Parts: sequence; C-alpha cells; structure tokens
Amino acid sequence: EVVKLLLEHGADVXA
Amino acid sequence: EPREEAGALGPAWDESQLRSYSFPTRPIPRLSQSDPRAEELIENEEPVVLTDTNLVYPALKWDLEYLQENIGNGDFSVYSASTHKFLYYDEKKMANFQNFKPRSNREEMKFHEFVEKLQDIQQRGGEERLYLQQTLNDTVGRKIVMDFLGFNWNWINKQQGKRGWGQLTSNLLLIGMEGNVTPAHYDEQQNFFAQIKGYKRCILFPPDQFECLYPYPVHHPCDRQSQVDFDNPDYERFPNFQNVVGYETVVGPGDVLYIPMYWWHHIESLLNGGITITVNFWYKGAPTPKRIEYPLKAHQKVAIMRNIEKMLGEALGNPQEVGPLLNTMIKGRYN
Ligand SMILES: O=C(O)CNC(=O)C(=O)O
Ligand SMILES: [Zn+2]
Repeated sequence: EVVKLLLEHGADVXA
Repeated sequence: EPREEAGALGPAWDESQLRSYSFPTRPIPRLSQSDPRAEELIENEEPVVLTDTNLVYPALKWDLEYLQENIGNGDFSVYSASTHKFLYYDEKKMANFQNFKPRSNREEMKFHEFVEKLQDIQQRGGEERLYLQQTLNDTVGRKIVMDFLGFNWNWINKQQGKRGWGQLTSNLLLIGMEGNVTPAHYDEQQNFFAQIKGYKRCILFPPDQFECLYPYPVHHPCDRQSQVDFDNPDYERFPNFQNVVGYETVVGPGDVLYIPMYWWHHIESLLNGGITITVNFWYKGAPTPKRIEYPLKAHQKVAIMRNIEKMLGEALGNPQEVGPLLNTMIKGRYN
C-alpha cells in the first residue's frame, strides 16, 4: 500500500 | 544550426532571435517518425522532435484570419503580462499565499476580440503582451472540426497504445506574440507538442534536475514552476542552478516535440518571428506498475515528494505549517 500510495501521481498540466 | 527551408528560402531563423542564458545545452534529436531511434527515445521517455508525422497537417494553413472566420463564438482564455515572462498561477490555490501578487491576468473573450487586441497593440506600438491558451471544444466551427478530424489519429493512437498511456485529456491551442516566454515548469502528463505557425525555442531538463530548478511548494499557486528567474538567477538562493544543463531545439511548422511527463520545459516564441501557433496533445501517463523496481526512477521520487507535501498539508490542517515541520525534521538530523 504505502509505496503504491506514495507513487501515485496527479494529472496537473499548464495554467 | 538553423534549418534551411525548402525552395532555397534562406534560413528560417537565426541565433540572434534566441534569448541568452547562463547554462549550456545540447540538441534534442530531430528524426523521422519511421526511425527506430525515435521509437527508443519515446519508449524511454526522452525528448525527440519528429519532423514528418503529419500529426496536424490540416492545421498548417491556420492563421488568425482563417481561425477568426472559423473557430466559432465560444469563449477563449487569454493571458496578459507586462513582461515577456508569463508566469501563470492556479487560482484555486491563491487562498493560502496572500503575500502573492500575480504577474499575469486571465481574461475571457471572443476570438475576434483577441485579434482586435493584437491589432490594437501593434498599431499603438504598445508593450503589453497577450497569450491565448484555450482548450479545443465543441463550440468550434465546422471547418475546424474537419481540420481536427484530419489530424493523424492513426499515428498518435498507436503511440498511446504502444506506451500504455491513459486517455487523451485535451488539446491546448496556444497563440502567442513574438518574444513571449512560458517559464520553466513540468507537467504531470505525456505531451506531444505540435507546432503550426512560427518558431518556438524549447529548452528541456530531465526530472533528475529537480535539485537544480527549485520548484515552488506544492500548495503555492505556481506549483510545478521553477522559482529561478532565468534572466537573472539568484545563485545565493538557488546555488545548484549553476549545474543545470538543458536539452534544446527550435520547432517549426510540421514539427512535433515529445515532451515526456515530468520533464521540465522552458518555451519561447522567437524574437521578431511573428505570432506562433501550437496545438498540444496531453495523455495521462501509464499506470503505476504492479511490481516496483529499485532503484526508483527520478520522476517517481518527484511523485513521492509531491505526495509527502500534499499529505502533510492535509494532516497539519494548514499548508503553511508544512515548511516549518519539514525543517524541524531535517535540521541537525539529516543535514
Ligand atoms: O507552448 C507554451 O508556451 C507552453 N506549453 C506547455 O508548457 C505545454 O504544452 O506543456
Ligand atoms: Zn507545459
């Protein structure tokens, strides 16, 4: 869990 | 070294149209879409400029006259700035840094109004700068729908398949004044950057140069942008900016630049080069693999850092407590 939790990324782009 | 346009039309541009910076760089490879090396690069998430994809071949005829006549009567986001540097900011996040005075305002307008504004500014020899950046949507005219449908979906969909990427999330349409600069930042999506009108200098830095580029805090409105002013680097605050090395290129009409996820990029419209038009293609990155493999890749450590900052934000009940806690954690303990 931990690592998979810490590895997840958002999808933030640009502006 | 500048590329010679077909028909003996001289050099497309020259070095004097490039702004000058303190760091060295090396060229991003320009290759054919059919060259296996270009595939190895994309597979390895390293930048590459593809010269012959025809990704947006129908758009190569776009100019302001054509678009104004065809892009519909929807609303277009247009950014203003009193300088060549368009530092952007997340509006939602402006609550928790009230000592933050913006450098660029956003304004909604009709396309024809944006064209008028450019016309005006040139006529009156003004210095204000505009930059249109608007997601393509339903409200566009029939001719634009046809152009869009004419993009090389066969090619890019295969790329999305081979890389196990997620869905296309959007296409940003970017129309910018000569000399305009988008300062160094990174994006959390894979990007195929398709150049249409004019020339853009792109300087890229790998994820493993996080240490040299000093991003704002995650909760700051300028989250994901470098704090370093490339025109006047403060080496006392940002000492490792002295070790930065860029990958650079100039893209013109027909060129596609693969900007891999998490790679920093600094982008400028050549001085005295006219307006520029780009359309980008943003894909969500492949999923986190079932089995993690150590040592971690640099973009994965950037993922982790972002998450630590986010969680402490929630946990402490206030993002402004994040810094003090982090310093308490390391001082005399890990430094
Ligand atoms: O083209 C520009 O000025 C800026 N574009 C980006 O940062 C991007 O497409 O991710
Ligand atoms: Zn970007």
